[PDB]
Amino acid sequence: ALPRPIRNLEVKFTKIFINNEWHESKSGKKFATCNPSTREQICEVEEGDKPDVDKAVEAAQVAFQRGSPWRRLDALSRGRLLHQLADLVERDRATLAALETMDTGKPFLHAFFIDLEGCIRTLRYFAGWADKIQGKTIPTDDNVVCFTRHEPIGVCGAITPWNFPLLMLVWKLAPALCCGNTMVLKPAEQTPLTALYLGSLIKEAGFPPGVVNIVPGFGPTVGAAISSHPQINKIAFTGSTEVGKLVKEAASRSNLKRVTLELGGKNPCIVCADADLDLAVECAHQGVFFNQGQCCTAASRVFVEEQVYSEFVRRSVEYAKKRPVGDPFDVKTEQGPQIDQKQFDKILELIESGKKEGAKLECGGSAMEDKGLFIKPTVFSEVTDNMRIAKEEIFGPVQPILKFKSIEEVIKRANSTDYGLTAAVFTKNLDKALKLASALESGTVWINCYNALYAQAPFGGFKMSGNGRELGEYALAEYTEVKTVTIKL
Amino acid sequence: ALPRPIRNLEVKFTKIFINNEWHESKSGKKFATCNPSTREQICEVEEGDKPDVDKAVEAAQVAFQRGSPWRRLDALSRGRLLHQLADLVERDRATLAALETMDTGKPFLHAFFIDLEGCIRTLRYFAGWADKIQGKTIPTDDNVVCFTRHEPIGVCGAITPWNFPLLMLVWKLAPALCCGNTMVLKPAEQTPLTALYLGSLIKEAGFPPGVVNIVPGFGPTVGAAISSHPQINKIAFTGSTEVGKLVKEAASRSNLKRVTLELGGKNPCIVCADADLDLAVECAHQGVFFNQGQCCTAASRVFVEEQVYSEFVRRSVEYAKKRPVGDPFDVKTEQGPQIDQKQFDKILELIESGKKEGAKLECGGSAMEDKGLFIKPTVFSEVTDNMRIAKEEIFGPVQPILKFKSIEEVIKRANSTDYGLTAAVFTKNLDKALKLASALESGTVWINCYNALYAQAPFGGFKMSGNGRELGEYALAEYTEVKTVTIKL
Ligand SMILES: NC(=O)c1ccc[n+]([C@@H]2O[C@H](COP(=O)([O-])OP(=O)(O)OC[C@H]3O[C@@H](n4cnc5c(N)ncnc54)[C@H](O)[C@@H]3O)[C@@H](O)[C@H]2O)c1
Ligand SMILES: NC(=O)c1ccc[n+]([C@@H]2O[C@H](COP(=O)([O-])OP(=O)(O)OC[C@H]3O[C@@H](n4cnc5c(N)ncnc54)[C@H](O)[C@@H]3O)[C@@H](O)[C@H]2O)c1
Ligand SMILES: N#Cc1cccc(-c2ccc3nc(-c4ccccc4)cn3c2)c1
Ligand SMILES: N#Cc1cccc(-c2ccc3nc(-c4ccccc4)cn3c2)c1
Ligand code: NA
Ligand code: NA
Ligand code: NA
Ligand code: NA
Repeated sequence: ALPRPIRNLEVKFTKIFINNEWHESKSGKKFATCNPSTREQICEVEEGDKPDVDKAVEAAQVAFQRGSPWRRLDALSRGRLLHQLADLVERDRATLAALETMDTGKPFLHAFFIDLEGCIRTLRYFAGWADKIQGKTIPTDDNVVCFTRHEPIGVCGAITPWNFPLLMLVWKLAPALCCGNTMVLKPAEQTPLTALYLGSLIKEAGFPPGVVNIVPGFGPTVGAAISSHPQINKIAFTGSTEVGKLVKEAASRSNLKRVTLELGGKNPCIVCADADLDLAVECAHQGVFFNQGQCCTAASRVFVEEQVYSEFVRRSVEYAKKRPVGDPFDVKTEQGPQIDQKQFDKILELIESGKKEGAKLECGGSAMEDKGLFIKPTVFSEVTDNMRIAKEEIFGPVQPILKFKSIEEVIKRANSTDYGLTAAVFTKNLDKALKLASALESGTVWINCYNALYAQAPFGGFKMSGNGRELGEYALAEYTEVKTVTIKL
Repeated sequence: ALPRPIRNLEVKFTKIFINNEWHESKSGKKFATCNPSTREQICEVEEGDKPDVDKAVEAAQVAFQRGSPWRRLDALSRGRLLHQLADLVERDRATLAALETMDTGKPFLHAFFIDLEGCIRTLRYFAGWADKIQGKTIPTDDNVVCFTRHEPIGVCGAITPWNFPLLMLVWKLAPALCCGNTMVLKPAEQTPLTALYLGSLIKEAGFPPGVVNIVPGFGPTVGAAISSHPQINKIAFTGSTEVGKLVKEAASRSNLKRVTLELGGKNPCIVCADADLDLAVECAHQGVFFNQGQCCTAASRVFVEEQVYSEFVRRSVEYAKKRPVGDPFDVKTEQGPQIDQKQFDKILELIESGKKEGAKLECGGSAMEDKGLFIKPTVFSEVTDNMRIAKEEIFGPVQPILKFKSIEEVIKRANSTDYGLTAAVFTKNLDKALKLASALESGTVWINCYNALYAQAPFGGFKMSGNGRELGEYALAEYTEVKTVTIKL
C-alpha cells in the first residue's frame, strides 16, 4: 500500500537545537528556506553564527565531560538509544519524507523509499556496532602488559549538502554516536528542516542533553565557525571539493582536528562488449539521470567497447525518451526540479559547450518550460577525452559516451582523472570484471549494478574525492582515537 | 664483548638518491652537516630543491605504475625484501651507529643499543605484516557479493627530524614499503647521513629503482615541495607542531593527500604516593634526561602527590647530579651535547626563565663547559601550572616538579594541555593505575615504566600532538586505501 502524499502539513521546528532546547539566534537574524518546485518560500529558520556555534560546542563538551550521563552509559545502552531513534524515524517516516521533498523538491516517493530507508538502515547498523567496538591486547615481552583502547574522539562537527540532506546527516551521526561522541551539526542553508525535525526526534528518544546540537546557517558563517573551532576534535564534511579543501585547511590551521571528507567525482561507467547491454544501458541511464543527476555518485563518463558502441548509443537514446519528468509528488515521476539557478545555468552552458566541440547529440538539450527547473534527458555520442563534457563533473542530466578497445586502455583513461569516488563495470567475463575492479583507482567499484549502497560496506573516495570512509565498520575509525597502555611488572 | 667506537671512519654517501643512483643537486648547491660534540664540520651534502623532488617523485610514480617490477612482486616477496634490508642494517650496524652519533652527538652506545635496535625490530615487524594485510568480505543480500581491498595509497613523502633521524625514518619506511608503496624521503638538514647510507643499503638489498628516493635539503625548499606536490598521495611528518600545521594545510591546499603527523607534547609524569619511589625517580629521571632531553616523549611536567613530594624531589636531585655527561663515543657517558646552537641557547634561556619565575632550583642551571654543547642536568622544584617550565615543551635536561592531592585533580591538570603524546603513571594500586590510564587524554600511557616503545604497539598523539599512528598494525591503516567491490548477480 503506497502511502498517499501529505498534502499541506506545517513546519514546527525552526530554531537552534542545543541541550535539547530550542533557541533564537544570538543576533536574532533569520533566513528563509524555499521550495524548489513551488519556487516560493517554504518557511523561516533561525540563522546561527559564531556565538551560537560557541554555545553548541560548550554544550557538547559538557555532555562529553567525564562522568556525564552520556559517558556513563552502557555500550549496549548506546546501541539501544540508536535503535530508539531509528524507531522514531520510522514512526514519523512520512513526515520526514514530506519535509525532505518540500526542501529539496525530490520526489516524495524517492524520499520515502530511498532517503528514509537508508537513514533507518544506517541507524540500525551502527546501533549494532556500539558494544562491539574493540581494541587489542598486544604481545610484547614476558613482564609487560600492552593493550589498546579505542576511545571516542570527542566533539564532532558535521557539515552536509542539499542533495541528500538527512541521509548524509545520518551517515555521520550514527557512527559518531555509537562510538560515544558528541556533535555539532550544520545542515545546508537550502535544506535545514529535516535536520531540526531529527533533533526533536533525538530529544524524544532520550539522548542526554548536549550530545547532539544543531545550528543552521550559512557556509562561511556557521561552517567556518565549526571547521576552525578550537574545541572541536573531529569534523566530517560532505560537499564540493573546493569547500572540502577549505575545511581541511581550516582544521589544519586551527587545532589539528581530524577530518573526514566525502567529495565529488568524475564517476566513470565502463561497458564491455560481452555485457548484458540492456542492464548496462539501464544502469547508466539511472546513474546519469537519477535525482535529476545531482548526487555524489553521478556517472559523468561512459566508456563503451567498440563492438557494441553504436548499439549501446542507440538503446541509450531509446531509454532516454521514456523517462518521466513532472510533479515531484507525482507517482509516475522519476525526476524533479533542480536545487537553485546556478546549477541549471551551468548545466545548459556545458551542454552547449559539448555540442560545440564535436559530440553528436541525440536527445533533449533544453528546458521543458519556465514553471520550474526541469531539463530534458540529454545523450551525447562521439565524445573524446579532450572535450569539457568528458573532463568536468557534470552534476546534471547528460550522458557523454566515449569509445574504447582495450582493457588496459580504458583503465588508463578512467584513472587519468583526479577523482575516484565510484566506478561501474558491466561484463559477464570473470577475468575482465576482476582485473578492472583491481585496476580502477576508485573507492567503490560496482559490477553489473549502480548505486548499490549498503550500511555494511564502506563508501568513500580515492584521490581528491575524499579522505576517510563512511558506512561499514570502516566509519568507526574516523570517530575513535587509539590509546596504547603499556604496563611493566 | 661490546664493540668500541669506530674512531675516524670517513663518510661515503652524501648525494641525492633516485632510481638507485646517486646524483648531484640540479643546482649544484651543497650544505654542511657538522658534529655537535667536536664542533667541527662532518661533511658536505647535496642541497636539493623543487626540481630534485620532482625528479624523485617521477621516479617513485614510475616505480608504482601498474605492471612495474615493484607492483608485480608478491606480498611474501616484499616481506623478504624488507627482511634483507634488515639483515643489511644489522651487518653495517656499527657504521650506522657511528654515523648517527657523529651527526647528532648521541652517545654511541645509545645509538647502537637503542636506535639501531628499534630500526631492526621495526623492519622485522612490518616485514612480517606484508602478506597479512587483509580486507573484508561483507554480507549484504542474497544476490550480492561485497568485499573490500586494502591497496597501496601510492607515492608517500616522508619528512623526519633530527632527534631520531634513522629511527623516525624507519617508522615510516617499514609500513609504507610492506604495503607496496613508493617513497620520497627528506631527512632533517642536521642529520641526513644515516638516511643516505640507508639508501645505499636499500639498493644493495634489491629494491627496484624508484621505490625509495631520498632528497636531503632544508624544510622550506625540499620539504614544502614534497608536502604540496600534486603527485604525492600521502605525507608523513615528524617534527614540531607548527611545521606540522603548515604541512597538513599545504596538503589540504594541493591535492588532499592523506597526512600522518607525529608532533610534540608536554609529556606529563604522574607519581603517586604508593609508587616505588626508587623506580619512579629513576624512570622520571631517564624520561626527562635521556638523549639529552631532546625526544618527542620527554617528560616536561612531573606531578607528585604531597605524601612523597619532598622525598621525591630529594632523590631526584641526587640522581640528577650523578649523571655522566661528556664525549658521546665515551662508553661511560649517558648525556652528550645538545643539537645545534639555537636549541642550546633557548634551553639555557628557559632555564633562566624558570629560575626567574619562582621555581626552586637544585641542579645545574648553567653550561658545564665549552668543549661541546653540554648542559648540566637541571632539576627544578615547587613549580606550578602557570610557569613557563611547566607549559612549554622543554626539549632538554630539566625536571620541573609539581604537587597534587587528588586523582581527579591530577587528571584535570594533566589534561588541561592542548597536547597528548604520552603520559607515565607510577603506582602500585590497580584502581588508580587503570583509572588514570583511562582518563588521561594521551596517545600512550606507560604505567611503572617510561619510553617503552614496541614495534607492535601504536605510537601517536591525542589532540594537537598528532593525527595518525605509527608502529603496530594501526600504522598499516595510514598506508592503504580501502576500495569496495560490489557485484550483483
Ligand atoms: N566554485 C564556484 O565558483 C561556484 C559556481 C557555481 C555555484 N557555486 C556554489 O557552490 C555550492 C555547491 O553546493 P553544495 O552544497 O553541493 O557544496 P558546498 O561546497 O556549498 O557545501 C555544502 C555544505 O557545506 C557548507 N559550506 C559551504 N561553504 C562552507 C565553508 N567555507 N565552510 C564551512 N562550510 C561550508 C554549506 O553551508 C553546506 O552545508 C553552491 O552553493 C553553488 O551556488 C560555486
Ligand atoms: N622561526 C623561529 O622562531 C625559529 C627559531 C628557532 C628555531 N626554529 C626551528 O624549529 C625547529 C626545531 O624543531 P625540529 O627541528 O625538531 O622539527 P621541525 O619542525 O623543524 O621539522 C623537522 C623536519 O621538518 C622539515 N621542515 C621544516 N619546515 C618545513 C616546512 N615548511 N615544510 C616542509 N618541511 C619542513 C625540516 O627540514 C625537518 O626535516 C628547527 O627547525 C628550527 O630551525 C624556528
Ligand atoms: N544505507 C543505505 C542506502 C541508501 C540508499 C540506497 C541503498 C540501496 C541501494 C541499492 C540497493 N539494492 C538493494 C537490493 C535489494 C534486493 C536485491 C538486490 C539489491 C538494496 N539497496 C539499497 C542503501
Ligand atoms: N620498535 C621499537 C623501539 C624503538 C626504540 C626503543 C625500543 C624499546 C624501548 C624499551 C624497551 N624495553 C625493552 C625490554 C626488553 C626486555 C625486557 C623488558 C623490556 C625493549 N625495549 C625496546 C623499541
Ligand atoms: Na531551499
Ligand atoms: Na596489499
Ligand atoms: Na580512587
Ligand atoms: Na578520554
